[PDB]
Amino acid sequence: GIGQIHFNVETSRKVCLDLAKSVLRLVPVYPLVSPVKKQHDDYWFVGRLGLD
Amino acid sequence: ATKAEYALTKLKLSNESVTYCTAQYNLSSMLPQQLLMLKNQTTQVAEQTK
Amino acid sequence: ATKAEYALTKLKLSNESVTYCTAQYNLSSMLPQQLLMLKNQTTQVAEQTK
Amino acid sequence: GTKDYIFILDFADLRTGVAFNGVTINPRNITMISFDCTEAHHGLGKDAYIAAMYNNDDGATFQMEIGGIHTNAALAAGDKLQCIWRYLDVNGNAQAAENEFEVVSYEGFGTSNFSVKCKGMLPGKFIGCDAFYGKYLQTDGPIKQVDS
Amino acid sequence: SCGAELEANALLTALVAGEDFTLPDIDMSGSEYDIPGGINSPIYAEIEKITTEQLTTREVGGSGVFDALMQSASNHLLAEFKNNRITGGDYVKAYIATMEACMANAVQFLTTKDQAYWNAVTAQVAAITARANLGIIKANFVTAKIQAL
Amino acid sequence: SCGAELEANALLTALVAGEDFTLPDIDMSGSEYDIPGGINSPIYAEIEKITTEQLTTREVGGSGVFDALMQSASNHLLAEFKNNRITGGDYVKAYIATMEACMANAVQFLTTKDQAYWNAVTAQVAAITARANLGIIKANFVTAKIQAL
Repeated sequence: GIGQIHFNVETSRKVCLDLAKSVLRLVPVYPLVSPVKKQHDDYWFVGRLGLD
Repeated sequence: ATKAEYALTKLKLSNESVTYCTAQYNLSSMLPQQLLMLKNQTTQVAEQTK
Repeated sequence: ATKAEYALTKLKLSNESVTYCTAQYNLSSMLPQQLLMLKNQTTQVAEQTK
Repeated sequence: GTKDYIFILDFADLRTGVAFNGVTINPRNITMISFDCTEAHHGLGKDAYIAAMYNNDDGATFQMEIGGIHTNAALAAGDKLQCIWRYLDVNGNAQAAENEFEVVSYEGFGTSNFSVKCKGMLPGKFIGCDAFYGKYLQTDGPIKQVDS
Repeated sequence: SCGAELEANALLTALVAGEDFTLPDIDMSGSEYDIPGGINSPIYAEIEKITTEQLTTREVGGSGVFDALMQSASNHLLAEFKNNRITGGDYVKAYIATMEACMANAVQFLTTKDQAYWNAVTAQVAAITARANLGIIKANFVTAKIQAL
Repeated sequence: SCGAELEANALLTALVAGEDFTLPDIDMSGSEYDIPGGINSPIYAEIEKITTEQLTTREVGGSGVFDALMQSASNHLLAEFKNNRITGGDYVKAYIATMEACMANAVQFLTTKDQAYWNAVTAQVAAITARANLGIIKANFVTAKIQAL
């Protein structure tokens, strides 16, 4: 019927690589930061009454 | 397959109608002309005898 | 094998349609011209008698 | 998209499963009926999702990511996770299945993304996941206090 | 083309006019036409061979038909005995008396119970297949009328 | 080529339109249509012939139906005997009294138990084949309707 209107698989992978490279170019480093910065062994599980 | 044979029978109906129409045309409009041709040929035979 | 007979019946449908079309063309466009030819032949027979 | 729903417990047709495909409880002997009430943040609860799953060259284990998780969460060996995932059969047709997996180890505490090594074999190539259950873990973790 | 299909449709509509032929509308995937349980129904569990240890395990405790039949009678007699209604001798004599009827019934219960169940799953399957056969009968009614015509 | 196949497809699409014929969608490899066990099921185990050594081994110990039936009764009587309720004479008398019903029931249990099991495997297989026959019936419904047309 209709023919040659959609990409192949390989071209889709190539376009996805191009998009990934562009997005990495905009944002070279990981922006997000986490309050917990160490492994579970370092932290000490304690319970407190209400703050102050 | 039983589904397909139904469509075959319907198309056979479609051809049967045309067979009827052709037979009716041949009866109504073609045979009398052949009869007239025979009536014309007999007199020519008589003239040949003369 | 039962799978293949189904395709055979479908192709038979395809041929039946063309049979109908040919019969319709024959009825609509070929017979009246033959009738005209026969009408032309009868008068020639009469002229031969003359 | 609605806020007017009812919960109906019918003691005929009790089918035990995430997708109601399992053994049926016998109604003629029941000792107690306890509703399981938890919070949204109970054990990496609300926002977890599977992402990828694949086999390993080892005889036993296979690898599984866990996706978005609140920071105050951890997994110990022996924890069980349930999910409803879709895979590609050998013949090339998509299927659906539900399963329960144990864990042996994991990596990535505090970074909100885990990659967990789990026991068992996978019947096919991963496609997607529709439901995930990460409740009842062993290790404690603090959360912001909530009254409800 | 010349529309042979249109001619066939018109001829079929005109020729059989004056009568009603409506086919049945049963939907046969509605879970009323399936055996109740999936793979997890007790139909698909493995059948174990009957052995002597399933009759009696040679212990007063239980885990056998004869042992359970004796223990229930002993429990009933002891229940009457704890109320000051009989003594030890009456309980012992009644126990010894029943000791044989317990065996006689235990030998029969196993053989009859292993069949009383399997005579019911076949009835289930028969009824569920009979629903579909009834649907096919409803379908055959119309063909009967058309054969008449 | 002139597209004969296209003409045939269009002709069926036009001629049979106005009716719904949807075939059933059963998948018949889902393990609900297979006998439960593999080679490891007891169906494929060797059958042992019945011999008199299975009835009684001529020993007080066991390994026979009659011997086990006697030992269980002896154990029950001795359990009542260790409690201060009967003496040795009463125990011996009851033992000797039961020693005939034990034989009478042991002669029957073997012959009935050899059938109690094999009357269930056939029922399992009958149900599992009934599922597939039900599937074929669901498939025949549509043929019935098309035959009517």
